[PDB]
Amino acid sequence: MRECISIHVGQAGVQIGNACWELYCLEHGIQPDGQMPDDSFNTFFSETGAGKHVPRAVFVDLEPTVIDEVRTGTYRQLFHPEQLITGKEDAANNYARGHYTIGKEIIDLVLDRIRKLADQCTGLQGFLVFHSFGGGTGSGFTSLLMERLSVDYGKKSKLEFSIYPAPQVSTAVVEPYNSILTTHTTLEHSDCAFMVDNEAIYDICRRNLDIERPTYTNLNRLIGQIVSSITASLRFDGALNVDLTEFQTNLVPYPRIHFPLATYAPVISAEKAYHEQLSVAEITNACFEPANQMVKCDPRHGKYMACCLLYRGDVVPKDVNAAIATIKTKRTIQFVDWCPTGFKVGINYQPPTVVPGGDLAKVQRAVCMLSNTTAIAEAWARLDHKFDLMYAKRAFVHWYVGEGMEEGEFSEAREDMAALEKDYEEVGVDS
Amino acid sequence: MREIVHLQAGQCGNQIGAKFWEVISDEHGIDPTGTYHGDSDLQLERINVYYNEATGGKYVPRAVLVDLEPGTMDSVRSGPFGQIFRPDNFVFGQSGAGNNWAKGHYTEGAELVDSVLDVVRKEAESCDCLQGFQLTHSLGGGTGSGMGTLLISKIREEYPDRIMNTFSVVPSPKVSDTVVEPYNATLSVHQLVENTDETYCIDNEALYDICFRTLKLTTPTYGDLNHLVSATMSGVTTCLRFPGQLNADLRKLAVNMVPFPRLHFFMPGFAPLTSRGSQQYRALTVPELTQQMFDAKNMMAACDPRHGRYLTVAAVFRGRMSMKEVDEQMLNVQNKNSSYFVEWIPNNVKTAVCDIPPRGLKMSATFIGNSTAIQELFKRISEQFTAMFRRKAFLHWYTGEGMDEMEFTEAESNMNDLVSEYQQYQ
Amino acid sequence: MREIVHLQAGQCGNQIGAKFWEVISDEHGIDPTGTYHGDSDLQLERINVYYNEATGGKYVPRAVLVDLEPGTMDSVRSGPFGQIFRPDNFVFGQSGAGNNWAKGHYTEGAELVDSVLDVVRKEAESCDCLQGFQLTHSLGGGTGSGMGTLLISKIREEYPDRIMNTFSVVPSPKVSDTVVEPYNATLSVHQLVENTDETYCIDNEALYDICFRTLKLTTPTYGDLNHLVSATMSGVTTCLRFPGQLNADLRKLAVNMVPFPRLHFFMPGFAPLTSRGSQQYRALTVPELTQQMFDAKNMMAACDPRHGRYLTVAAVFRGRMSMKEVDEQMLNVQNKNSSYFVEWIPNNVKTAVCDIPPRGLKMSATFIGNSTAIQELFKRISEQFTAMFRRKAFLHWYTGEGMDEMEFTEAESNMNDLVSEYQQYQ
Amino acid sequence: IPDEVHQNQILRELYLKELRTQKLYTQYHVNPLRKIHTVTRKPMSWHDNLEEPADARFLNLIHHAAQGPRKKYPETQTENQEVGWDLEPLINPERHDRRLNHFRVCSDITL
Ligand SMILES: Nc1nc2c(ncn2[C@@H]2O[C@H](COP(=O)(O)OP(=O)(O)OP(=O)(O)O)[C@@H](O)[C@H]2O)c(=O)[nH]1
Ligand SMILES: Nc1nc2c(ncn2[C@@H]2O[C@H](COP(=O)(O)OP(=O)(O)O)[C@@H](O)[C@H]2O)c(=O)[nH]1
Ligand SMILES: Nc1nc2c(ncn2[C@@H]2O[C@H](COP(=O)(O)OP(=O)(O)O)[C@@H](O)[C@H]2O)c(=O)[nH]1
Ligand SMILES: [Mg+2]
Repeated sequence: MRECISIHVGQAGVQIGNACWELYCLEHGIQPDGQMPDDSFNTFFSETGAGKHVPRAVFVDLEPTVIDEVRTGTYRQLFHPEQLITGKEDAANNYARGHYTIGKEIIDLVLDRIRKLADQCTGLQGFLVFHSFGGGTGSGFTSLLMERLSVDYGKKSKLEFSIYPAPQVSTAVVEPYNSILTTHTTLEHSDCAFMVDNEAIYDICRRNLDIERPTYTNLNRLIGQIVSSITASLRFDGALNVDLTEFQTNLVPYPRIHFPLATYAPVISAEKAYHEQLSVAEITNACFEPANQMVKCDPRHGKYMACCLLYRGDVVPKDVNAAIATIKTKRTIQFVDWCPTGFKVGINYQPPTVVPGGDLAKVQRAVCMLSNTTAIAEAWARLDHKFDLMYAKRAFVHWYVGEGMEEGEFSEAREDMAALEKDYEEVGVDS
Repeated sequence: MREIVHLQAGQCGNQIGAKFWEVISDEHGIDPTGTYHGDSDLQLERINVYYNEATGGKYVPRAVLVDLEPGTMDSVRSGPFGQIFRPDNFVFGQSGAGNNWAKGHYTEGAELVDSVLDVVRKEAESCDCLQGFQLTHSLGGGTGSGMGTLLISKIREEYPDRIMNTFSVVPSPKVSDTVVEPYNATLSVHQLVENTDETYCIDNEALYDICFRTLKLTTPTYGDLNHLVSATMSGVTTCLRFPGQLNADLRKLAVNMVPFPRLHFFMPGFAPLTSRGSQQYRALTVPELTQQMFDAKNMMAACDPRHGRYLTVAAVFRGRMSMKEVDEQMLNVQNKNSSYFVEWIPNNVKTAVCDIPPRGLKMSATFIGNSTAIQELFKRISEQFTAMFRRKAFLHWYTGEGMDEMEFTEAESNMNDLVSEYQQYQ
Repeated sequence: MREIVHLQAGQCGNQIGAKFWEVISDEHGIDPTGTYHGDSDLQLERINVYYNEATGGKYVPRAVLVDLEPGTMDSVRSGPFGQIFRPDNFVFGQSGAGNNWAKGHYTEGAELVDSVLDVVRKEAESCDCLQGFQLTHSLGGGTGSGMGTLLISKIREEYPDRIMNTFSVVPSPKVSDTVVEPYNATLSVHQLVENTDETYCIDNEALYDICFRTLKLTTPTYGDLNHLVSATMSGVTTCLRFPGQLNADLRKLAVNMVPFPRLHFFMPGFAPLTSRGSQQYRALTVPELTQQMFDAKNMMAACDPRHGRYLTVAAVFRGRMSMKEVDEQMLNVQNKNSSYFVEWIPNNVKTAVCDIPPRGLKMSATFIGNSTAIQELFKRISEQFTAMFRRKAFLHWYTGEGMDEMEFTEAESNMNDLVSEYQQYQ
Repeated sequence: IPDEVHQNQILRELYLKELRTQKLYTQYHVNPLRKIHTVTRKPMSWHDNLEEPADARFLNLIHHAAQGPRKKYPETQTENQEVGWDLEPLINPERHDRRLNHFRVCSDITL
């Protein structure tokens, strides 16, 4: 009766999706053929009369080299072949190419296939969209997809996982150019949107997980465990549950602010888990530590105005409220004066499961925190300076102009974003 | 799917391509007869990028050869890997140029252009979605430079929205094996700057520099030189054929390499070059790649970027590795040397990762770097051109064949504007 | 059921028809004695179209041979398959024309026509439902041209409701082996234009350069030239003898390429032929057949279609294939070459598919096209006729045998308005 | 205006030296393990429905190509195939136990 549709764009979204759907099949006991060797899978797996289950995810890309390994690997038979949309010529790290030139050739096919999936679901609970701020497919094609989706579907929740560009390291040179013209689109076409910095996970895996040499698979396992705690209340009953409509209302005070920070805890190896007792009061402390966020910004510079908690496993509501009380007594963490009770709590019974060859260990209680913070203006002011020094003498502007978009859209995004930076400054002033 | 059509111009391009076609046929497992003989299923699905399909499961390359002298065609055809190309792909002329730019561009360029255009259209129309072309030529002789400029200055107007790569052998001061080579170099670069997407500057002095200092080869013949050139020209476009954790097509490199349409001259580099004696002593590790590759000796251009500034940086890696160290080492070398990098582009480095290693190695690296140190080589060609032209050197070979004297002046005026354009970023 | 009476005229006709009957007998599996020796039963299903049943299980071709000199049929009967032919069908005179259209049409050929008509009437009646006749002759000599054109007019009034093919060998400006051949060509086409249904233009120039550049042979004897045109000779009537998906006989083709009664000239072509060095390196599929069909080097006439417009085109394919890509290849070449096709008729293609290819091959095609380019052969022989006739030269061999001087003017007037009508569609 | 009698011959020794240098294929019929096209046959035309044998080698290569990487290679080759490589459960999946393992169970009134 509840159903969610997954949307994965770009090479990062595909690789995240393969790691997510590995976790999902092992969590629900699904063989790679697609058949089990009691109805919690109805939100994610469509039902076939023969007994097979087909996921409700659409993998899209504009380069065949990423989708080819999906059609070749272990899960080649599990996925429906029409769900893996592949283009011919990629935008190649250009927002203008992915928005105005290339994306319109396959925008008919992906919007047709999303209608076939939405036909099978009686009641839609939300569209999960995985996307990257850096690459052209995750920036250009994603931008006009929501612009079409905002008028195609009216009020249906579209939850977002952004790949925010790194402040100090980089894959691309034009990645600040891509990561700005999408902010205009995601203001009025995104319901909620989480973000991530890559080197923060690099710091977490290096320091906490005792892995001195990780890969993108090791990051995608930690991202997938963040995803699963959100939908855990949808698929498993608890003492009190939380839905997609529930936590999206209690964390946005204004439509211009829908950018919170997620933080997972505990993250630990199987060696240190043998040493440390993991109580609920001890795992909730790791969500406030400045070294343990997944976001490369310190909330001590800012102040909290909305917080969401996702507890999973052997958890007791008394020790949750006891641990919430003692954090409120601590004066290191600060809250806004206009929101005295900024907490929201979710409880699930089932402990999180782990995959063989993974990084983490089996745990009996875990916590995910969704906290809105003023400190994302810190990272944006750092990135705003990087954008306009590049744009001071018109670097790389000939590539975007020649695709078909006019030259005024760059300054149009700048005077938009300067207003949003001023918006967050006046939210945090005390009354 | 995405296909690259290969061009060879002059004796230099033919010998470079002949070694290059030997390298990647061994990379894709192709015997001299043409039979696929492979040990992995991964070598076959991406073959159409460079090969065709024939009866009986043969593969022929998508290459066409341009030359004005058949004295190199018979050696190319009688080589160990000369039996694979189709005989119609060979194009030969009966009257050569004679190391003269004028012969291949004005008089004898008009007669041979129809045949090479006919064969390239007949093989490019078979592509379901053409990705781009590829050229190899030398600036030291008019056979590959007189034609190589006129073919480019025609096929752009035929195919405007395509990507064009060429490898230019820039003439050298100590490899000055031609009296009229400034005239060949300067008047080709004038045509090269306004009508090319991608250019690579390879120098024979720096090719001699590696074999004397690094490889310690006693007799480094031109086969060993083309081995070094094919090593970086195969590894630049690995992502078209082999998937990785972070793929990057040549279009994806190009859009981040040029911030302006005229800044398209780069300095390629290859990391894993070690002598026989030091191969046992050296270790293969991720910082070992970037240490050797950012060494100023390992370039194949005859100008050191220490005098200039790193404008934009790219690196394409090969092999299975954890790449936290890849991002760690690039940030370390960017922040340690804060004077060699331009201030108005932070995070100057492109990064690509390919899972499939080069044959016989765990790991490798390929470097593409744009800098203002190329204005050294342009001004050294310009000073030798203006030293010859003011006494009107070799005028009767050039003026009497059908051009005015003002074509030299506008070429110098354009090239002076090139040097002044590259100066403002330093 | 549906049968063709072959007719053979001239010394050139006897050479080309001997190779033709060797091709058909090899296609249907006939030994040099006459008895059927084959592996399939289907070769006997349609065998009465070209062969008459004799006693003892023997097959003889229903072809009539007319010649003026007995020295050529001695070579025909001394050929490899000369014993298959019926000795009654050989018709001969005691004195040849000597490359004279006047003597073969008015003086000598008026006596042999009584015997030739008697032989063809005793074979055109022995059947049940006659499809049509075919003539094979050349316009360069008066034996096959002076006799053939009068033989055409005699049959037309006898069997008006039939179809008649002719494979005329037109003269050439370069392989001009006869001084008076502009006189022979002009006087023949004046009598040929109004009394036939289909004409094919074969030139020796187009047969030479195909064996030279496309086929890469060294000794192009007349056997190889006759083998080339016998492929198109046999490929046009494949639907008559072999089952297929889209059968198209002679009259189904004729009603499509002939929009007006004075437009019945075609450009023959053959698709799957290639050199022995590039038989291996090439792949055999309908993109390669369609690409090889439409270039100017494959036409069997000395005309370039790029100087004119393709009026109507047709293609008959042989072998098992799929027809979706058959029409898609024709649709793509229709769309991309929009300037070369006339706009007053879209969908200019006629498509025929036969399931059975010729032996030694699995895939073949034949091209028949009506284009606007054939007039350049017409005006080349018109100016040569006008230059020779304005000096009143070589007329004592012609006006002394019963021809007045107005016949050349009437032939020229019929020649001029033919190309004047034909000009209006360019 | 070239000399045709010399163009003919410089084609002749060119073709002759091509014949001298030409080496034929060693008869190693290799085909891609990808998809190859068939033309489906006539239902009734008897020459399209004879009896012919079929190669078993391509059957074995097809059944080895339609396969997963775990039972293709003893050791993995690329980094993408790390996901889902090891699929065995370390403890048996006692999913029937409603005590330690809580699931959603549908009721009779929603259905
Ligand atoms: N957090 C995270 N980001 C990734 C990962 N893989 C790729 N990215 C991001 O993706 C960006 C580049 O885009 P790609 O994922 O390579 O591919 P793309 O998004 O389709 O862009 P194009 O290649 O131009 O089509 C980089 O800047 C990375 O930040 C990953 O595993 N984790
Ligand atoms: N890098 C490189 N340079 C070469 C090679 N062969 C010749 N050269 C240089 O090219 C110059 C002669 O080029 P040339 O053969 O006249 O070129 P062409 O006129 O286009 O045929 C000489 O000065 C050589 O130094 C080669 O294999 N590699
Ligand atoms: N295609 C082809 N042409 C031929 C052959 N034999 C002769 N010819 C041409 O026919 C011309 C001579 O024709 P001729 O025999 O005098 O015609 P006839 O007088 O009517 O018999 C020559 O110029 C040849 O080019 C042949 O076997 N094939
Ligand atoms: Mg991508």
